[PDB]
Amino acid sequence: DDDNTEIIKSFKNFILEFRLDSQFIYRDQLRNNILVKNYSLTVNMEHLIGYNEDIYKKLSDEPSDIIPLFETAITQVAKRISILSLPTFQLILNSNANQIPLRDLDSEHVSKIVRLSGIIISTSVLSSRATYLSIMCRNCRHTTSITINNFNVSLPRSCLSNCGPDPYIIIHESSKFIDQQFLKLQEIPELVPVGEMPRNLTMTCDRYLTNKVIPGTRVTIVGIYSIYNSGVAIRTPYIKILGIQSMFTEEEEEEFLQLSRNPKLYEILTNSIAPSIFGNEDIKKAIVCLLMGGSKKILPDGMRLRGDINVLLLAKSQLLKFVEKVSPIAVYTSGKGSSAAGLTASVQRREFYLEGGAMVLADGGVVCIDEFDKMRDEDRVAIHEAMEQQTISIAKAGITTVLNSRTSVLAAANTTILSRFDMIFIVKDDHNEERDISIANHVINIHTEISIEKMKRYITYCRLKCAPRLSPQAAEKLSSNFVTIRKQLLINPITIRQLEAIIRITESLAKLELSPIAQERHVDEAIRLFQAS
Amino acid sequence: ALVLADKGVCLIDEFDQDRTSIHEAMEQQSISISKAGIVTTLQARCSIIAAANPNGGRYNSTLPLAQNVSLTEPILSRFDILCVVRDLVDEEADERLATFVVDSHVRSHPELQRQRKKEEEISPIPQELLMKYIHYARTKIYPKLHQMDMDKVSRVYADLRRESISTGSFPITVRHLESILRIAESFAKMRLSEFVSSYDLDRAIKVVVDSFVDAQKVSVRRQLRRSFAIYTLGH
Amino acid sequence: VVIEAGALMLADNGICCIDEFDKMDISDQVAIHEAMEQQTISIAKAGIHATLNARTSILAAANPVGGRYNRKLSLRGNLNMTAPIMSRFDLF
Amino acid sequence: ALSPRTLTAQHLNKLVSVEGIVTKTSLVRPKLIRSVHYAAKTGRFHYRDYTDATTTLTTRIPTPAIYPTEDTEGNKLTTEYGYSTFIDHQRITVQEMPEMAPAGQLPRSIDVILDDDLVDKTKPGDRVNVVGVFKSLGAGGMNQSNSNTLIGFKTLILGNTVYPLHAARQMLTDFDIRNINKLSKKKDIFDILSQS
Amino acid sequence: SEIHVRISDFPTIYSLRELRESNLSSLVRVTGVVTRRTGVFPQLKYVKTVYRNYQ
Ligand SMILES: [Zn+2]
Repeated sequence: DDDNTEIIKSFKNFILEFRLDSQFIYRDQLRNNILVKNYSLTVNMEHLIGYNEDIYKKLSDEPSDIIPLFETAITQVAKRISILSLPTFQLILNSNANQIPLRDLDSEHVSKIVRLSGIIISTSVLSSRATYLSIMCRNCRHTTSITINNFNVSLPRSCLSNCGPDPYIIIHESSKFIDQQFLKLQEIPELVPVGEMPRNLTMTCDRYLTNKVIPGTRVTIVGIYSIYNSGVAIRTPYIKILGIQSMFTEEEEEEFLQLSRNPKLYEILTNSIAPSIFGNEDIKKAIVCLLMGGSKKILPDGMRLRGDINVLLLAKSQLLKFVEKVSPIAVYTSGKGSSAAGLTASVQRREFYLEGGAMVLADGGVVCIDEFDKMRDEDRVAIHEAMEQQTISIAKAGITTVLNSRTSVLAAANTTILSRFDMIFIVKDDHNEERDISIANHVINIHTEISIEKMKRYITYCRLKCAPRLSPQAAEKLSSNFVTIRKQLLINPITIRQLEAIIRITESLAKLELSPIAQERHVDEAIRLFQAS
Repeated sequence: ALVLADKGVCLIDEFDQDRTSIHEAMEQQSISISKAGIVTTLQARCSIIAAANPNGGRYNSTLPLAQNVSLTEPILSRFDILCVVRDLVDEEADERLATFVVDSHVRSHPELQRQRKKEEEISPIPQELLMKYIHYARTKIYPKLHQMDMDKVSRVYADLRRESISTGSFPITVRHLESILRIAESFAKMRLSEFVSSYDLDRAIKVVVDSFVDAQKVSVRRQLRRSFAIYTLGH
Repeated sequence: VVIEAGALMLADNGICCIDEFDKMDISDQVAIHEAMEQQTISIAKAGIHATLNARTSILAAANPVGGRYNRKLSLRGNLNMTAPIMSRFDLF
Repeated sequence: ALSPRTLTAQHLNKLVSVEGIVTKTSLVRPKLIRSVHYAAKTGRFHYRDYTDATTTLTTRIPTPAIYPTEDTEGNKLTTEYGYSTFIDHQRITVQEMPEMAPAGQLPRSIDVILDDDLVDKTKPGDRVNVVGVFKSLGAGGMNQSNSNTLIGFKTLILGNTVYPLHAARQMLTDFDIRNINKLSKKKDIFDILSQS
Repeated sequence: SEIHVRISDFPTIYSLRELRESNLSSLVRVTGVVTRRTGVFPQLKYVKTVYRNYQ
């Protein structure tokens, strides 16, 4: 009976006295945690060992029994430093003991503190556990209460105030609860023996350790290794977790502004795109315009005006990979697609369902297609709606839904389908032996102007900050050029759907300078670059 | 089944989802999958040897490789060595084959010295020693390139690209160069040599260039072999 | 699965007779082809794996396409049978 | 004011408001709360009441749903349907809107209880805002079970009020009627409306 | 705390055909292919507590 008091006294004196140099680090941490309504304490094992090794020995022998005592000691200290009501505090641990590989845990480790690491592969939803709980006695209508703690309980049968064999029920109207969550840990990929599928474990956490990690992240874990009921005399193992380890600044935008006022920025950005590829100036310019894009607009009568850009390319393999790397968001695919959804979408079967291809998935970003001619039959017709409307709509087999397809498409191949694109060009080649020799020398080196990341961040900044408008002079220029070309064709087609593309190219060109208005300088370069032919 | 092939050899004797799995397998060296919220990864890390029947009953030599297969271009691009084997007509070859076949058939009949004579006539190396040798070489030997002759390799690569473009052939690529260097390392490993040598590069160049030539149409084949004589036969 | 033996298992070290082979579905012709290639049968499903021996010789009957043989054409043209299966009969 | 993702154990027994999409609806069922009986000999009408955990905010001993057949004084009883009282009951499920789902993660949802007037005012696919008391239920495995009590308690929202969300209809005010009638007497209303 | 003796080269062999009721509680030597394998679990050793591995 007295041992429960001495241990609590010992941990209470541990928190109140541990200085390293001049700061009571744990008194300060426990005060600073309460002010932000965080009821927990993060103790370090090495400091506990340094203070008194006997306390660590007791903790190491019987963790399941001794952890609650230290927690209630934390509560007793927490009340003194902040009151002249609080819940029970959560203890959290850090350690540097030798990691056990997940594959080696066995019957020798049951009810021991264990440190391991792996990859999280799944996460459950949150669930409720009880800590303080009230009880009603059915016969006499007497009432009492119980305090649960979550370490390895059932309702009692010692009736009070005969009173009967099993008279107790719960008043949920006057009880307290906490959160709980389940996780799955899979062993590290570079530790598995050859020819075997990786092994995994299941584990639990509660209160502040919940909702701290997501699937696919590599983590390190400290926790008690134990068993639970779910052959003969055989039980399942698991782990109780006690600890886990896993927009612009001003100085950034100053650099981007300095770039914006450079008189030769357009040349600089074109030169920075696929520098190994020789020639093909207008291709690089068109890719800059594709990356930057126009400006979206919405009108009083509800009509909606597109912002995206679309380009086709008729060597060519490299540029799509570069566009994938430089773009803020990017998807890469070949014409047949990743599944039966193809590029756009399809219905599959047993009840029917629907899944989207690599036009729905790239919504909000860029998508590049490696061979546009290998497009499937359904996608040939569906890309019309995917490009013009930026939507995909299906009414089949009782399904009736519409999907968003807001993206800019880059494509390459080697007909009427060319009408959907804003610009079309044909790739050109040159055959200097020095170029091939340089490439070969670089290949042997691995076998034996603006950088990508800076350019990507700059593109993000320009997309976020500016959305320019046409000046009146540009309007007069464009309308005169439009009627001029149509008259020239008449005496010898251009249509409104291409004028509205020239406008988007003009806005994208004005976007680089961060000029709020587009000007005749941009209109001239726009119509100059319009010569797809 | 690629998990079971980890650091081993994968064998395919005949041939959409299977091909899709093989596309991902050749593109990567690791396999990844997700299901009902779960996410996980696996390793393939293996050599793939495959065989196929050329689009029905018989191969057509007048046409390029793509006409004779049910494969996408990246498959042919990413494999190191490609080859076609055909039942050619020759009286002497037929006689040699028939004599060897009946001789082996008699040699296998159910009805120590006999075994030793049989074994030593069968092969020049005892295959137990060869298997141990292969295991030893795979575990111990890790060759490296020598930097002198690589200037010549770059010049040969540029020349091959120029000649390919000149006749209008599909061009040679960095994949072919990488395959040449890797095959040269394999030749060095086969004799337990930690150094690649000029003859290794020559043999690798011959293998890859001949494989590249076999994929082409007949007129392109004739032009290539007439120009490439200083590689396929000479060096 | 029910595992219970099929016809080819009962004909182990025996003669298996197939009548009107040409009416068999391709999806089952391939199964007979796979068994005939190896003289072996494999099962792997529902956590149960098994391998079995099928040293059986096959005797087959078939109809020419259109019901009457065409002397103008090869046997491949007359018969609705895929080439790998046709390659594995000793005698026609 | 919350959403299904963020509803947390701290909020139990509080009055909360949630927003989401209806995904499932149960069939409507009747529920007994009171029964009336006529004693054959004495001519006296008797009655009794019933309770269940979802019927009351406060907690009471559950009732066995048995009809009494015999009086305290031994008289045989008869049940008077039509004088007894039954009420309607329906359960639904509400899920967080897909626009708020993070990182392609699994979405989360809550079950709601409706009764009396609130029944059948929603269908699947409706965007809806629900007001009610957030409460727990059951023994949670502390009544003896094989789980070692790792499983948690069950929880619900008891529907107090339901409002739709517009994501079509409008209701006119008097000024709209005046303007609509006045505009109709222009000479060329058809041209104005068509060109608009 | 405890050591196990492993016996080797037992001089008689059965397949899974020849086993009969007379073999019960006798030592046997058997060969075959492993078709299926469970995961490893702990098992209570004595019926203070001790465990052992099981499969
Ligand atoms: Zn009592």
